[PDB]
Amino acid sequence: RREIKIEGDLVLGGLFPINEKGTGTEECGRINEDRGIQRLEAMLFAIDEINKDDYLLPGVKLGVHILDTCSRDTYALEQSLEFVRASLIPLLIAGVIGGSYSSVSIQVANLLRLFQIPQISYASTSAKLSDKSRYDYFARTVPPDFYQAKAMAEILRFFNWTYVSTVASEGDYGETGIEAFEQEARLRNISIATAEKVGRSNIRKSYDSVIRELLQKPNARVVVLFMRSDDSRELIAAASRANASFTWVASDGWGAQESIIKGSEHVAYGAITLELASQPVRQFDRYFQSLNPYNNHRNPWFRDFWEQKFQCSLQRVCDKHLAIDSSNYEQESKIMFVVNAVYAMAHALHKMQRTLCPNTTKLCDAMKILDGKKLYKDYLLKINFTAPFNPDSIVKFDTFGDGMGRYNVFNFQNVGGKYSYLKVGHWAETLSLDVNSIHWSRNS
Amino acid sequence: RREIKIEGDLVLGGLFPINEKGTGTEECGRINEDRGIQRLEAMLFAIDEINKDDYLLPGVKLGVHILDTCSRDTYALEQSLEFVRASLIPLLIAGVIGGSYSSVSIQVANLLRLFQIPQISYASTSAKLSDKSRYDYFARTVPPDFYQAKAMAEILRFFNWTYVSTVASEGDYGETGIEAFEQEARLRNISIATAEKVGRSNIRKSYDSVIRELLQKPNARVVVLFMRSDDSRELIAAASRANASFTWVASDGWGAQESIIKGSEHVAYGAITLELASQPVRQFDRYFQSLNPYNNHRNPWFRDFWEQKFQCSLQRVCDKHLAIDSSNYEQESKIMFVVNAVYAMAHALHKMQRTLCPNTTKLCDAMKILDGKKLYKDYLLKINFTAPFNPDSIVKFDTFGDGMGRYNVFNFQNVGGKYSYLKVGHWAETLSLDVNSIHWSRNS
Ligand SMILES: N[C@@H](CCC(=O)O)C(=O)O
Ligand SMILES: N[C@@H](CCC(=O)O)C(=O)O
Repeated sequence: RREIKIEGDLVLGGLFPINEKGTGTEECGRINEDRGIQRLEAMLFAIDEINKDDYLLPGVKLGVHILDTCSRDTYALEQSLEFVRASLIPLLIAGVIGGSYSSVSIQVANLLRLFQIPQISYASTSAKLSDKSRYDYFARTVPPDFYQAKAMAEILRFFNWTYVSTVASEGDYGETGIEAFEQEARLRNISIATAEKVGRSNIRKSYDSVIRELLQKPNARVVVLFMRSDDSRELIAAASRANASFTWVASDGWGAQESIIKGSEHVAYGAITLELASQPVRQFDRYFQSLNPYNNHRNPWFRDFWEQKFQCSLQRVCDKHLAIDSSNYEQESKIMFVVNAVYAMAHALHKMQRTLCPNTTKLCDAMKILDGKKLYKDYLLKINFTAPFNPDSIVKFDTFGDGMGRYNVFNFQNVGGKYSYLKVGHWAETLSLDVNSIHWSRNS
Repeated sequence: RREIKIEGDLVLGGLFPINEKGTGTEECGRINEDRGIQRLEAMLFAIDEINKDDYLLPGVKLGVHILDTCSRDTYALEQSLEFVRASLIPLLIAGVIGGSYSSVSIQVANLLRLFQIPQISYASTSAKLSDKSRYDYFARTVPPDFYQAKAMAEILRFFNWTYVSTVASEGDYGETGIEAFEQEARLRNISIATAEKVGRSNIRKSYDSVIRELLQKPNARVVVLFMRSDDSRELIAAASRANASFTWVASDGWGAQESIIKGSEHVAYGAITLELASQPVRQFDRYFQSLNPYNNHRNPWFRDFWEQKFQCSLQRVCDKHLAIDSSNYEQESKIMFVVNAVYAMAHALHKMQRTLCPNTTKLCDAMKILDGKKLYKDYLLKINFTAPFNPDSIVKFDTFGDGMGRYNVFNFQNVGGKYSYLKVGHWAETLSLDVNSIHWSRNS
C-alpha cells in the first residue's frame, strides 16, 4: 500500500491507475507507464506550477492526496474512503482529480456526492456520467462517448463499411459506448455481424474464443472496438496468436498507445483509432524528462516504474545515467486534460477565495468551512485559457459538466522503419479525413 | 424520510423497495404493496418469531434497522451509510437483510465489505453477486440467474421457438440475465430477431419505440423478458396501447405478480413466467392479515400503504373495518426467502454465541466486539430446516453463498372468471411441464 500526501492550505485528491489489474487474484500488477505514472506526474507538475503562480491562488498553497486505483473500481472505492474519513492522519479534501476508467469514476462519484466533494475526471468518457441527477458533483475535461460513437459510425459510413463486427469491454465504458455506436450505425444502415464482449468476470468468453467468433464471419473484415486499454492488449495478443487479420476501428481506450501494439505490430497494421483532440504540454515534457529515482522521492511508485521501464534492479543493475528522453518517451495524449482538470479546480477555488476573502490572499474564516455544493455549482462551472502553456483553447464545462466532442483520427503505420500512429483526420461535429495518407495493412 | 429502529442486543439491518422509483425527478413514488410492504413485514414477523424462540437466541434479543431503497441503488447507498456511521443516534449492525433489486444489493455490498458486515439478499439473482473475490461478505437465499437463463432457453427449445425477440432492463439484473440467456439460446440453435433494452437513463429508447421494434419482426411472436417489475409494467402498458400481441416468456422480475398485469390482462394473456420455487409461510398470512393502521405503528409506511391499497383518506374516508384478507391479498412468492434470510443470520449468530459464550445465553465479553469476517466464513455458511413453518427444505449456502437453482413455471390464464397465474411446470436441473394445462392467448 502506497500514497502521496503533500500538506497544503487546501488539499486535492487524486486517483490514477498507477498499476494494471493483477493476474488471477492479486489486486495490483505491472506499472501502467503512460496512463498511470505520466498522468500522476502531470498532476504533480500542475500543482507545482500553480504553487509558483502569483496570479492563481497566491497565499493559498495546494497540497495533494494521490492514490492508486490498480485499474479496479473495487480497489478505488477502498482508496476513496481515505478522502472522506476526515469528514466521518486523514486530511480534509477540497476536490478530487480522477479517475481514468469510467467504472472507477462512477464508484468514486457515488461516494463523493454524499460528502459534497467536487470531482473532475481527465479521462472518463462514459455517457452515464453526464446524468446530473445521479452524478451531481461530477465534472470532466473530456466529452461523453455519445460523440465518439457518432464519430466512429461516420468513419464506417464514409468507407461504406456496412457489415462490421463489434467487440466491447464489459463495464461502464465499453457497454454504453458500443450501445451508442449500435444506434448511430443503425441510423446509417450499418449492420452488426457479431457483437462480442470481453472482460474478466465468470460470464465472459476467452479472448481466443472471441477471435474465433470474429473469424466465423469472414464477410466482416472491419472490427469496431469499444474497449479498455488492458482488454485491447489481450484481444490483439489473441489475434496475433491465431494470425487473425482485421481492420480495427478502435475508441480512445486504444487511442494512440504504443503499449497496445508493441510485440504485435503486424496484426494491428492499418488500424484506425480515435483519441480526444489534444496538444502536448511542452513544459510537462521538460519536467518529466528531468525525473529520475535520485531526485523523485515524493512518488513512491517511481522506483518500480524505473525498474520496469529500463529492465533494472537497484539494491542487471540500473545504470546511474539512465534518463527519460525523446528516444524512450512520448507524452501521453490525455496529459493536457490532467493539467486542465487540476487548473479547473484551482481557478474555481481562486474565484471563491476572491469572493469570500476580498481583504486577503489567505484562507479567511468565511472559507475555512468549505461549501462543496456552492464550490461545484457557483464556481467550478467557469472559463479560462489553457494553463500558461498553449499557442478553442478555453477550459469550460457545459450544463452537464462535460468537455467538447472533438476527436483526432489516427492510422497505425510504418512511416520509415519505425511503427507509429499518424493523424489522418478530425471530428468536431462533422468528419474530416485525409484518405490518401492512410495505409491499410496491404495497400487497400 | 422514514425508518424502523427497534433496539436489541444485536441489530439487523434491512433494505426493502417500500416505494417505487419516483416519476421525472422525485426519489420516491407509489408504495410497492407486494414486493415492498409485505417483504418488510415478513422481516418484522421473522424477528418477532425469533424473539419468541427459546431454542434460537434465548437471552439475545434481535433488534432491527429497516430502511427504504425507493427501488434506486443511489438512494440505497445513502440509506446504507446509516448502517456504517456507528463504525465511523447510529446503532451497531450485526448483518444486513436485502436488498431486492440486484443493483441496490451490489451498491450496498461495495460499502458493507469495507466494514466486514455480512449481507443476505432474499431476492437479488444477478450472477455478478456470485463473485466472492468482489462480494466477499455477500450471501443469498436465492440462486444466481445462470440457472434461470438456462431454464428459459430450455422452455423455448422444448416448444421449438427458434426465432425470438428479447427485451432487457438496463442494469445489473437485466443485462447479465439476458447475456446468460443469449449464450444458452445459441447452444440450442435459437436465434435472436431483435434485442431491446429499456430503462430510464438518457441512452434508452421509449417503451412505445421498443414495442414498435418488436412489431417490425412479425416472425418473432415469442418475446423473452429479463426485466425489472417496474419496467415490465411500462412495457406491457405500451404493448396494451398499440394492442401488440406477443407470447411473453418472462424472468422472476415479472414472476407471478398481478400488479404487472392489472388493467392490461388482455395483452399479457398466455404469458409464460418463471419464479423461484417456493411455498407460502402460513403463519405469515395470519400475521399480515391481522395488521391495520390502528395496531401497526412500528411501520411508518403502513398508513401510506393502507390509503393506496384501499383508495382512502385518514385525517373517501377510510372505513374502520377495512381488513387485509384472502379477498384482497395473496402472499408474495419470495416471502419464504425473506424469513429464511433473517433465520440464516439468526442461526449463524446463535452458533457463534454457543461457541464463544458456552457459559451463558447472553452476549458475553468475547462476543461484544463482533468479528464480521469470522461470522461470515465460519458460521453463516451453515444448515437448518425451513424455520418452524414447512411440511429439500433445508436452508444452506453453496461455496459461492448462493441458493439452489429451482424454478416454477407459470401461465397467465383466466381459470373461471378470474385472471391468475397457474403453475404449469418446474426446473431443478431439467425441465418438467404440463403442456395440456397451458392456455396460449387463442388456443395455441
Ligand atoms: N475514456 C476511457 C479512459 C481513458 C483512458 O484511460 O485513456 C474510459 O471511459 O474508461
Ligand atoms: N431477482 C430480481 C429481484 C427479485 C424481486 O424483486 O422479486 C433482481 O435480481 O433484481
